[PDB]
Amino acid sequence: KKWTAPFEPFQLIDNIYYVGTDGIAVYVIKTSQGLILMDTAMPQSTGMIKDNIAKLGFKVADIKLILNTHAHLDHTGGFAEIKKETGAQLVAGERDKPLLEGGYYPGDEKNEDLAFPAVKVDRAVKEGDRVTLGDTTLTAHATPGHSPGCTSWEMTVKDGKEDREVLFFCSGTVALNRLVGQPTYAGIVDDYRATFAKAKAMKIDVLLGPHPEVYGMQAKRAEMKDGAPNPFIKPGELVTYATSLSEDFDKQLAKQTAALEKK
Ligand SMILES: NS(=O)(=O)c1ccc([N+](=O)[O-])cc1
Ligand SMILES: [Zn+2]
Ligand SMILES: [Zn+2]
Ligand SMILES: [Zn+2]
Ligand SMILES: [Zn+2]
Ligand SMILES: [Zn+2]
Ligand SMILES: [Zn+2]
Repeated sequence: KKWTAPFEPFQLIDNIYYVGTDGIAVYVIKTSQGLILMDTAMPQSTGMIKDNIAKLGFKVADIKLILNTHAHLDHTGGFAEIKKETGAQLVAGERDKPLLEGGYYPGDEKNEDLAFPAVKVDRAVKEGDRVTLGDTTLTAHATPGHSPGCTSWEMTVKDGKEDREVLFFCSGTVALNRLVGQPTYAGIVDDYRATFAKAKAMKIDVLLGPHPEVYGMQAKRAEMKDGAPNPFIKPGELVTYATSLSEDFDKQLAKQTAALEKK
C-alpha cells in the first residue's frame, strides 16, 4: 500500500527536496559540492527513489553523502545499492551502526521480513557532530528510543532573507518495539522519555521526518503557492507532535506491561 505508492517529488523548502513515496519520506539536500541523500525507502523501492531524484533534474551520481535517521528497513532499504553505485559515504548514529552493518531488526534478528541489505557506516555520529558538504552543514542530535541510534538532523535554510531551522526528526513512535519483558534493546524506555523531552526543548521552525505522517506532508504540499508563506514553516509543531508521541507511549507501555501478566 502507501509505503510503495508514488508521490510526485517537489522542492519543499530552499535546498530540501522531497523524493519519497506516499508513505516513506526521502529527501535530497542540494549543496554547492553535490547532493546529500536523507534516507531511502523499502528495499524494493530503490528504483522509484532514483527515478524521483531524476524527475527533479538531479543526478544520482552526484550523491556524496547518505544520512540515516534510523536503521529500519523502510528507511535503509536502498543504502547498500545507492552507496555502491555512487561511492557515497554513509553517516549514521553510532548505536545504529550494528543494525546497519548486520541488516537486522534489533531484538528480532532472525525475522527475514525486517531484514535489509547490510551496509557499512563510514562515519558514526554522536550528539552535536557536524556533517558538512560544501555550503551545507547538518548537526546530529541523539534522539534514541525508536532505534538505539536514532539521529535527528538539524539544518538552517532560508525563507526569503531569514534563517529557518529544520529538524529531520528521526521518529518517536513505539511501532514494533518491545518496551518491557524482553525489551528491544537495553534502556529503550529511558531513551524514549529523554527524547520526547529533548524534542520539546528544541527551537525548530520546520518539522520533517522519515514518514510524511510525522508532519502532515500531503496537506502542506497542497497549500504551496508562489508568493504565499511556505506551509512547512510551523514552529510549534515539534512540541505538539512530541506531546502526542509521549501520550501514545504511555498507552503502549501500559498495554505491554498488562500483557506480561500471563493468562
Ligand atoms: N519505522 S516504523 O517503526 O514505522 C516500521 C518499520 C517497519 C515496519 N515493518 O516492516 O513492518 C513497521 C514499522
Ligand atoms: Zn510523475
Ligand atoms: Zn522505524
Ligand atoms: Zn519507518
Ligand atoms: Zn541503482
Ligand atoms: Zn541535541
Ligand atoms: Zn507491539
